Amino acid sequence: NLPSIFVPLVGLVFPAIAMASLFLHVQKN
Amino acid sequence: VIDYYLEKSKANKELNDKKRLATTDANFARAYTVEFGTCKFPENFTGCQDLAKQKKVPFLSEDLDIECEGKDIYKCGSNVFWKW
Amino acid sequence: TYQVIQPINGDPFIGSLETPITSSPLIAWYLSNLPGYRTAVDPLLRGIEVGLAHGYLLVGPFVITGPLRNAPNHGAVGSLGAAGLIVILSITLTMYGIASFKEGDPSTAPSLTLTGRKKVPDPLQTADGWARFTGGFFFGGISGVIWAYFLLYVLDLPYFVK
Amino acid sequence: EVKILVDKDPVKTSFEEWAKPGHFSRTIAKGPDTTTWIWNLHADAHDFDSHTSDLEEISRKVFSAHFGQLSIIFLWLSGMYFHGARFSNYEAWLSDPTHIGPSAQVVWPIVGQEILNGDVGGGFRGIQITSGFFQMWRASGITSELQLYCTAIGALIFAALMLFAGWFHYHKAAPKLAWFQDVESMLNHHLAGLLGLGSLGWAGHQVHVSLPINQFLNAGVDPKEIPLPHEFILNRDLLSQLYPSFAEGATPFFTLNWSKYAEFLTFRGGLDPVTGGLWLTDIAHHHLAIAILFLIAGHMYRTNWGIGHGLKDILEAHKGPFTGQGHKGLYEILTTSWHAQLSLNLAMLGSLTIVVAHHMYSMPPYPYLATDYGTQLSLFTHHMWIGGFLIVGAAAHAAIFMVRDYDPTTRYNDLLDRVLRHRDAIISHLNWACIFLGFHSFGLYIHNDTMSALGRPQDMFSDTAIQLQPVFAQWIQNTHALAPGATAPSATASTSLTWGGGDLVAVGGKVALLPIPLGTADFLVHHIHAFTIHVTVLILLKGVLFARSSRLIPDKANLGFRFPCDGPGRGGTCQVSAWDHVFLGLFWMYNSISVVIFHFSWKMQSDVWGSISDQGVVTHITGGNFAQSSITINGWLRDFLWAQASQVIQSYGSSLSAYGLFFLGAHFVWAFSLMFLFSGRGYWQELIESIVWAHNKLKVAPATQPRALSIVQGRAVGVTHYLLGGIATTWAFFLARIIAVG
Amino acid sequence: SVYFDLEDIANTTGQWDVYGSDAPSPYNGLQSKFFETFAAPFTKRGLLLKFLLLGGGATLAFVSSQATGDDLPIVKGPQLPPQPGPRGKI
Amino acid sequence: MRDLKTYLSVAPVLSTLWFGALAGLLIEINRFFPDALTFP
Amino acid sequence: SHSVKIYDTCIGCTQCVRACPTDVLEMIPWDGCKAKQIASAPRTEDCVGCKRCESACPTDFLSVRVYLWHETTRSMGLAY
Amino acid sequence: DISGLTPCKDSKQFAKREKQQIKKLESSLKLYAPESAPALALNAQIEKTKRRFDNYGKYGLLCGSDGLPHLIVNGDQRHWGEFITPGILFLYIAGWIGWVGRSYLIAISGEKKPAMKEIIIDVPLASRIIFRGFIWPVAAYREFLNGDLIAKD
Ligand code: CLA
Ligand code: CLA
Ligand code: CLA
Ligand code: CLA
Ligand code: CLA
Ligand code: CLA
Repeated sequence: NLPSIFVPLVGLVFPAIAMASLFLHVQKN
Repeated sequence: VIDYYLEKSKANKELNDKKRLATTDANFARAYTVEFGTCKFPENFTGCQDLAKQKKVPFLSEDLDIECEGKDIYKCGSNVFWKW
Repeated sequence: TYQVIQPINGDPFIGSLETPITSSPLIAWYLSNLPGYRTAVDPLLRGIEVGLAHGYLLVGPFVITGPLRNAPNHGAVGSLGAAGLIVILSITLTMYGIASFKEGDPSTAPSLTLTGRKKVPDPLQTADGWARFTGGFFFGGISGVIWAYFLLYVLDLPYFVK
Repeated sequence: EVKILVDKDPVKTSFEEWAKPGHFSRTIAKGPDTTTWIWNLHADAHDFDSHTSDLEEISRKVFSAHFGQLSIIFLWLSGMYFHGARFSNYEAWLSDPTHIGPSAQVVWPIVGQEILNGDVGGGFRGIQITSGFFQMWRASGITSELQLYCTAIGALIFAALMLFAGWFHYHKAAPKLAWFQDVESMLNHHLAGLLGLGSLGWAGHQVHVSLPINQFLNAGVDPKEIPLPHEFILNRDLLSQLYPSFAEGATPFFTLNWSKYAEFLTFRGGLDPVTGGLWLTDIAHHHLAIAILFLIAGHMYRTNWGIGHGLKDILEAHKGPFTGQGHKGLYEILTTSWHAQLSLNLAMLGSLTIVVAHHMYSMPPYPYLATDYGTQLSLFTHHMWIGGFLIVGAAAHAAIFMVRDYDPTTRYNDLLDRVLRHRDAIISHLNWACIFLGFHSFGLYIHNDTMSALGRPQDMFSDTAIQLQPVFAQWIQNTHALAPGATAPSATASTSLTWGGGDLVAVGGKVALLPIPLGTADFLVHHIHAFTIHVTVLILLKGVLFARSSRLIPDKANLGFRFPCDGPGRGGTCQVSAWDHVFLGLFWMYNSISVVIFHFSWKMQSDVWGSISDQGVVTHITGGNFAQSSITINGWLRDFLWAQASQVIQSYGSSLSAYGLFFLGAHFVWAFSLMFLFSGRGYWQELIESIVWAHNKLKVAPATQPRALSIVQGRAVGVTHYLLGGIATTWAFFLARIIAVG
Repeated sequence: SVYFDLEDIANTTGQWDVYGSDAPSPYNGLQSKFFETFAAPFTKRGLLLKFLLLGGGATLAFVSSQATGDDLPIVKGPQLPPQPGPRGKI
Repeated sequence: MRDLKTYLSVAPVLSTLWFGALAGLLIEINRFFPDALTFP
Repeated sequence: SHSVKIYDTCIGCTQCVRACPTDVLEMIPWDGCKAKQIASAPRTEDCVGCKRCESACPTDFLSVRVYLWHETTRSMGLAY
Repeated sequence: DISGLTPCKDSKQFAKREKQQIKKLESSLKLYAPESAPALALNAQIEKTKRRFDNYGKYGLLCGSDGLPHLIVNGDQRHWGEFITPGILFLYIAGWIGWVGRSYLIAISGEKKPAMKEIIIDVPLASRIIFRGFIWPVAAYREFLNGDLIAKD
């Protein structure tokens, strides 16, 4: 039910979004 | 010829085995002479090998005596002199 | 005598050398005719070509070496994996474009040829040009993955390795 | 003109410089102020080109040092022969080499150490030796202990001769610089004189002393009734019975009927089934052909008569459109720099030692060597280590030449200049190759480990899974197995039993050699080997190429060859000298050689070595577990390190108890090295500052002020202890395992 | 003979376009019009990043939620009776 | 003669002579009084 | 840019200046020492921080001191 | 006895260890002629083991439940031969060495270059100093009272 949806979100999608945001933050100015 | 020296070795197997045992036993006892009490302080002024032919130390003299036996005058490979 | 290796563009104090690998007419023509070096054309079409090549090439490894390679559904699963890789690559391209180029700034590409002749710098090194390039890359890559799947598992052509 | 050129009485023989430590250098001769001096004396002892700038003076010193080294080697050989003659069971091993273990060391009965005299058989107690001297002595025809005593005496006499020669040639007749630079004469004499005549003499000994005595031994006659070697020269009739061709004398040799000598000069291949080694008739013919080849080779260069070549002439004629002037200028470099010659010779010798190690196991030359597994493993590992160390020294001395003797204004060479003008391309390409090889070699092991741990054996890289077959090596093996029939028609068998000729040689119920199969696991280890070799090459070549300068340090040459750093500037400049690069490359050489010897040990114990019964069934030591277990790191950890260490850890209370003690000692020294490798001298000098206070409080502070070790010296100590501990761990583990189970 | 000009720093420092080609478009006009029409929505870099990240995450979650036991062993679940513990624990 | 005596007084030579004498003394004591765990 | 400072324990033997790899230091007139000259660091923006001057300092303690500070492209010795 | 240990003359594990050692030594005796030198060497080891175990019995050592001697250090008057007397002898030898070193370091301190007598040792001076350690406790005590032991800085 939930694990099949939550594990890809926490293990792949959230790290990707956080990495993209952090990279755009550190490359500013 | 090979099958003549095979005959020679057949007749002298026991004698050569007694040479092997003596020469290995002397080689081992060379490291144990002092503990045995054979070659030590007052008589080791020269080599225990030298004492072997003048004092008859137990194990280094059996090898000397057996070393050449049944061999000719100039055909013992373990002693240059043998029967000079 | 006759030496083959020469300093780059005749300048001995630029950190490069001219070798047959780098300066032969065949390789020079081949590199000049790749979509990555077509300066005077819309970057969107170049990105379309690049994506069409790369997404098409990416299908094979996923389909054949994947965990479900021995399943009857291996082709579709591998094509989906290749499409996901294309999506990730497009995300990386968009990230690089946003981080590297501001909207108003001009191009960072060189404005001189090897002969010193002034040219128009490549619009690919601008924000709009890079955005068009990555959009074309995404569209081409998805289409290439779909085309490889259609050729391999919809028409089932007698390819030796499938 | 080539002629003898000497100087008479150049250096006076006196004890006055023995009483003045550090006399050889200006700085050290003044005496010590701190403890650093004590180390500086030993580090600069043999750095002759730093003592004087005179090339002749340096050359005389190296010439005498070589004589000293030769004297030491002769002393070592004399000791080996004397211990074989006096403290060994060689004469008993001769009559039963399959059931008696060689031993030439007997310990004294003190503090309970007499347990090391184990039962090696033959009514003898001692320490089992793995040098292989017994098989070499049997091959040479040595039969009694008396002939070993005479060899020891002769080696002692020769050692005295070399020592006297060194003294005489440094103090009485010192050759001039022109004598050393006569490279054509030296090459001619070393090719024709040393090697050719040496091999010719050894061939004569083999056809006169070795072949007949070994024919008697292999026939099963007692060693004590074999005729003495000189008896095979005195009456030629004894030699005309084993080989009737000897009745013809030397007439066939001079009339060009050489096939008449086919009885004792053969081209067979394979191994002697009674012996398990190469046919002696093959070896004698090999040496006789090598003698002629080298005697003809040693006539290539021009010395005093018109005929011959000029080395400079050959060098200056090899140039092309890509290499400019070519090799012009190399003759001047190689005739004025000792370090370049040392570098080249070290590289070649280290490479040749590895080839020797590879060839001796696949073609056992000595009798009863193949079935003595402990000797084979020890010889292979020893020669691999020697080769690796010499190869590393080659890079070290190439870097030294680059730092000191390189001078484009007077000794320009186009090839070296062009190499230095694109070093970035070389180093970056080697970097990429190293990364690619590391991934595609080691990450396959990680993939296999993860698949096995996840319950997916069908997704691994294995022979029962996704295959990676070494097809090229398999094709080479098949080609070499078919050589006797099509490409080497005069040969009877292939050059080795490992090519695949579908035969196995068994001696004394033990497997000598058999066709070695290659599969996926071998494909993995070979690329692992290539990766480590490439990384070592990268580390050493980067140090050699960037020794003079880099973009970080434009003037790295003025800092010397061996300096710690250039300060914390530019982000940090630690270990930028060429010395550091050798210091780092020693670790990778150690890693590579350790993996190679582990591969050899596991493969031999799993697929070659074993036992054979009187039914035709072969049972290997580890039962062919290499193919399915050597493909995961867990396999190496469990089935090789854990399984085969069970011997050395249960050797206490036996004759092998000295190997467990050395096992623990090697572990301790290896751990000890990490204190030096992980720290720095600034902490230790401050710690010493407090101890000096405690000594001054009690008026026991020494005048020689205690100093922490220098930055470079700490690295040297750390790497030396690391290498010693690592190599000794494997020495003890291998010896215990292969003596207990072999 | 000289490679240092203060008026031309780009030439002096090697700011050249080595393999860049100024040739016109080698693509056909109709094909370029088709691609320009049907790839225009993906040329907004701000929109593309958000769309790719969010849609890819949603698609990944949906596909993981629609996987069957044939595709994933973890979805199939255990099929064998469980093993017992070392000293009778369950 | 004087110089050779000076050399024989250098640290390593004196050290090896001293430790050799010490090792010989300890070895002979252990040979004639072996296996000593206590002091009677 | 790193910080380079000079203290009046200077004896003016000019050892630091000729050990500078980037020409940061120079000698200026003075009256506090027999040599009538003291060191100065007017170009610390070219300082790399290799501390070669302190290795050439004869005074005890050092008369020239280098403090590693904010890093620039010049201070890290980068040519790319 | 002390700490639940039994004397090694009473404990059966000690005798069992002695029997097993002799049995292990006698198994290798079977592989040699009764008159050979290795047979004579293993017999000497057997006598050495017998003497060792008999001595350990006679000295009055305490053995644990494993048959091995255990040392008693707390200060018991019947166990001074295991730590106290050997410790006193060690402290006499080490103080001797330290005092001879200190006197030699003091004797060469007042010279032109005293670092040369630290790498090239003045052997006659060392011979003079060496035998002063036989009375090292008395001198070490006496420079404590006067104040020639500690440098007051
Ligand atoms: C928690 C972290 C996590 C998770 C959930 C997964 C999950 C997965 N990995 Mg994986 N992986 C991870 C971390 C993770 N990985 C890390 C850290 C490494 C490096 C060591 C790897 C290395 C790795 C390898 C080498 C492989 C996998 C594979 C797989 C898949 C195996 C299932 C299968 O057989 O179906 C197979 C199903 C397909 C091939 C079809 C997938 C189609 C997807 C669902 C399309 C959607 C993609 C989406 C649009 C992109 C979103 C990106 C995001 C940034 C927005 C599964 C999706 C295997 C695989 O086949 O995946 C490609 C495979 O070969 N992984
Ligand atoms: C590399 C060559 C080499 C090596 C490693 C060995 C090694 C060995 N030999 Mg050997 N040997 C060699 C060459 C070699 N030998 C040669 C060339 C000969 C022919 C001359 C011999 C002849 C020989 C004999 C005849 C014997 C050995 C023995 C031994 C073993 C014991 C040695 C020993 O305790 O020294 C003895 C100790 C010393 C020599 C003392 C070291 C001297 C140094 C300089 C320190 C001096 C300090 C001094 C001891 C203190 C007192 C000085 C005084 C002023 C107070 C040992 C395994 C013995 C053996 O195996 O017994 C079973 C034995 O009986 N060897
Ligand atoms: C046929 C003549 C001949 C032979 C046999 C040799 C042999 C050797 N030379 Mg040599 N050399 C020769 C001619 C020859 N040279 C000439 C003509 C020159 C001048 C161009 C040199 C210049 C030269 C140098 C500069 C060096 C050598 C070195 C060596 C040794 C290398 C180490 C080795 O392989 O150990 C093999 C060991 C043996 C074979 C043991 C036996 C020793 C041999 C028999 C002694 C050689 C005697 C010699 C040829 C003449 C003696 C003079 C006479 C008055 C007694 C080796 C002994 C190196 C060395 O180690 O120096 C000591 C070295 O540095 N040689
Ligand atoms: C025939 C080979 C050969 C020769 C002639 C030389 C000669 C030289 N080397 Mg060299 N080298 C060699 C091989 C060789 N090396 C190899 C194989 C390596 C790789 C490991 C090196 C690595 C190397 C470096 C890195 C350096 C030299 C240096 C030097 C020069 C100074 C040597 C000196 O004073 O040492 C004095 C000798 C010592 C301080 C003794 C060291 C003792 C070692 C570390 C212990 C070895 C462990 C031992 C085997 C185990 C004993 C156990 C213990 C318990 C007793 C000199 C010209 C140095 C230099 O400045 O060159 C100009 C330098 O920096 N070499
Ligand atoms: C086991 C420890 C270890 C490891 C793994 C490495 C690894 C490496 N060293 Mg090394 N090194 C070590 C110890 C180690 N070192 C020690 C102790 C020393 C001191 C002597 C050195 C000294 C040293 C020097 C002097 C040099 C190296 C070099 C290298 C590189 C060689 C290129 C290569 O193989 O890349 C391939 C990478 C690997 C094999 C690492 C493992 C990767 C596997 C496949 C897993 C990856 C999966 C995936 C990426 C995970 C992503 C998941 C995500 C969540 C992050 C590599 C990075 C050389 C270098 O930089 O050349 C390029 C070099 O010059 N090292
Ligand atoms: C004259 C010799 C001498 C004397 C009297 C002392 C005395 C002392 N040392 Mg010391 N030390 C010495 C030599 C000496 N040391 C040497 C040579 C070294 C270098 C290895 C050290 C290294 C050292 C350290 C690292 C430490 C001490 C400490 C100490 C103090 C506590 C005792 C201790 O830990 O001993 C232990 C002593 C040693 C480990 C070294 C002993 C070395 C030998 C036995 C001395 C030989 C002297 C000489 C060769 C003989 C002279 C011959 C002459 C007649 C010709 C104490 C004041 C400790 C301290 O400050 O705490 C208060 C401490 O941490 N020492």
